[PDB]
Amino acid sequence: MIYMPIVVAVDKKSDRAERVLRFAAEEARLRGVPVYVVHSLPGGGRTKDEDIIEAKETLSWAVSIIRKEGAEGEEHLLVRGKEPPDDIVDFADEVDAIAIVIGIRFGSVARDVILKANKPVICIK
Amino acid sequence: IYMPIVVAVDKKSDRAERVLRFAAEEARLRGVPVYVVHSLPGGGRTKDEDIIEAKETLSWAVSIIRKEGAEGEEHLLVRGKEPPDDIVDFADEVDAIAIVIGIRKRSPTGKLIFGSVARDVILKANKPVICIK
Ligand SMILES: Nc1ncnc2c1ncn2[C@H]1C[C@H](O)[C@@H](COP(=O)(O)O)O1
Repeated sequence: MIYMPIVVAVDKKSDRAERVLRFAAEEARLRGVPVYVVHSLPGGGRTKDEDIIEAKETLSWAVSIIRKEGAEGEEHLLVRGKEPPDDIVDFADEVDAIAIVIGIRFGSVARDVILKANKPVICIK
Repeated sequence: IYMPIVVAVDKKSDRAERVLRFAAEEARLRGVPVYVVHSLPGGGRTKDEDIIEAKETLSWAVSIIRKEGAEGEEHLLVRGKEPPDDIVDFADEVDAIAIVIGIRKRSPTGKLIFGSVARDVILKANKPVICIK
């Protein structure tokens, strides 16, 4: 009932995101836990409704990948007055993640997640 | 053929142990071995002292891996190469599922800082890199 999920941070649909998702799904599957797929937006006046729609499509796509890979997945759109890396890091701590999976190209978001996470961070090319 | 977990270690510490423990669990879960690697420049830069210390760390590290219910292998790399490149090339050579590495390193004042070898490994690796604090 109480598991430690794999947290995967997704920005957009891409081949890199798929690779990140498939690695995450294999971890989750091996450990018997779900994957939590996260996308962060600033909210407040900074977030349009158009932004929420695209994020939701990306997340819906991401979770379909996880599931197709034989893992349980859940979508979490974070709209919290935060920037992505703090959101990802705070989220991972809030759900007691086993690890955070992110794509790298570092990239600004990735470097702050690497440096600030209190969890293992798994970097996928 | 298996794809091993590769884990890089420098010195014996409670931190290196956290890295080994995570690497060992990855390996357990996947039914693969852990390859413990340590890199040394060789030639004029490496003293016998460094070899002996390297070998003692590797042995200690394999033991931690084994204690955690995984198989370990010691791989001391002495190739005239800089450590990030050694680690990255080795992981490609062995077709690792992932590299596990400690991203913090002690500065000369005793304070842990973001390691530059670890940083370079994360940036250069072709394999997934699992970053442990
Ligand atoms: N806004 C937002 N929400 C969720 N996940 C994100 C966001 N921006 C980037 N990312 C993820 C996408 C990659 O997996 C990783 C690298 O971002 P990089 O910018 O290349 O460092 O961070």
